[PDB]
Amino acid sequence: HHSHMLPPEQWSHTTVRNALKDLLKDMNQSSLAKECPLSQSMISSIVNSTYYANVSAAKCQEFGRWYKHFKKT
Repeated sequence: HHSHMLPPEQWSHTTVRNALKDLLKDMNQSSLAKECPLSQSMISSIVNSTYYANVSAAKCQEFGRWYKHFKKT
């Protein structure tokens, strides 16, 4: 159930990347950028980098809020 998704303040860069990779199984990067608060560049970096992602707390929370709402529809 969508209500069991972590609340925004619990999202880390790990939560964001894990969500992103499941999302990208069913939509492409361009579509994800249209939907969510991450930029094209940040999405690309998460997909491609060999290093951990730098995502601010504010952006993690913004993403987690979006994601839970997106799953609820």
